[PDB]
Amino acid sequence: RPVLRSVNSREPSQVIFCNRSPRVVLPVWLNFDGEPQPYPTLPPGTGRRIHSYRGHLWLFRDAGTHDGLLVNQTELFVPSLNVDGQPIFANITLPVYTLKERCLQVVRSLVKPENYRRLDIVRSLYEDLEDHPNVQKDLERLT
Amino acid sequence: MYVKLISSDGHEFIVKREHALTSGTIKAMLSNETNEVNFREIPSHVLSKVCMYFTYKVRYTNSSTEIPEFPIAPEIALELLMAANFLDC
Amino acid sequence: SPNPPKLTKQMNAIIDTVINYKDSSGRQLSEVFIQLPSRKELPEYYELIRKPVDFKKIKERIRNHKYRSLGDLEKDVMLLCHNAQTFNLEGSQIYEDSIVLQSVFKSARQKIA
Amino acid sequence: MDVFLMIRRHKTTIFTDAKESSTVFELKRIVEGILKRPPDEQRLYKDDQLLDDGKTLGECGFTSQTARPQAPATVGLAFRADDTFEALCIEPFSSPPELPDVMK
Repeated sequence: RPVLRSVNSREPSQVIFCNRSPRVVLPVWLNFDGEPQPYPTLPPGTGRRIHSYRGHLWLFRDAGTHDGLLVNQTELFVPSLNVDGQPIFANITLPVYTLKERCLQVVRSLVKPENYRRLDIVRSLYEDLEDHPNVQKDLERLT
Repeated sequence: MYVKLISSDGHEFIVKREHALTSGTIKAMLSNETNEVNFREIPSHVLSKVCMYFTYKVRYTNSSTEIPEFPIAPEIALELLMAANFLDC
Repeated sequence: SPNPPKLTKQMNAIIDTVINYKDSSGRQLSEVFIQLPSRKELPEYYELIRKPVDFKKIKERIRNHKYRSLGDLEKDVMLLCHNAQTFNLEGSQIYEDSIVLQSVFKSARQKIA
Repeated sequence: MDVFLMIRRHKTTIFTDAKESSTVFELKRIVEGILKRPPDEQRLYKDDQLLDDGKTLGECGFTSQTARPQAPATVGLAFRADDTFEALCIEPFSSPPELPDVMK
């Protein structure tokens, strides 16, 4: 069974998801079996109060490309119980991508996938362009 | 403490040593005159952009502030990707 | 109108096995299925699902002798699981939990002597 | 607030940072430490306009919003060879190739 999963606390926790990135954000909930599930997206520069539970696990991605994002400067967010009527903030931001990953993002945004192998670049980069970011491989790396 | 990174077309880029050490390849090249590295296949319009990346990485790594996007114009994207692949940064 | 007591006892034993099932993490998979989502919190559920049903309704239908056979009880449990698998996507927690519960129901019904 | 710059002369480009509150003369002191030429042997420019030593980088037009780490602002530099300053000359960087068909 996967180690990265939400705890079934059944204890409500109100969280403000703050999109402090220029990307449309996809919140991803890791369920009780450690499987990722998509939730409604957040436009850039918007904050929204949402209803979750203590010990639940969340990660955040670019909704269109699945590029990884940070939450409170780390990969995973776990709501805690609210104290003195205060919401918990999940501040979502861009990571400092490596230059290579940022270049791959830009090339993927400009060239259709069937045309990657027509680019005048070293062949090893075709596999890198095709190896699109995905939650499954990131969970494996984090585990 | 500065290093000089020289493009294929002879432009000399003077950057902080700690910023250049972002690249594992440059770290290996430094360990060419002392504190200087020549790049036979990286032209100046690309190497200048790599130096901007080093400044950006050092400024925003471990920062608690809102990080801006690192911009890449379409016309330099392929050459910058080749440089980043070679430089491992 | 009332069913033979043996039939009611059999219906309740099967449903109790489903409701009481706990997976290897100790989780009661049936819990979310006991009660339908409210119309105010999820009207989308009622717009898509033609015949909503939950375990509270199934238990009521056993108690009030609405089901006249184990086949009638199975039809509603299969409807509950079909609804869960219609509204919710494959791989979602609720869809996957309903697959397990369908299997628990089938095994429990088969073990009736 | 910090400003990120490229100080350029001929085929030399220095990447450095400073504050909007920094003065032009303070930038000449940065150049002196790197290129070993004193401030009185230097002229600094914004485009082709000579910057006054006593002005802040903010007073010259260098704002944090327009001099970012990822897109630094250019300051031109000219040196004094004996008694006269050379004309400002900044060699352009190389040109990118034409945008490929698969991007159009």
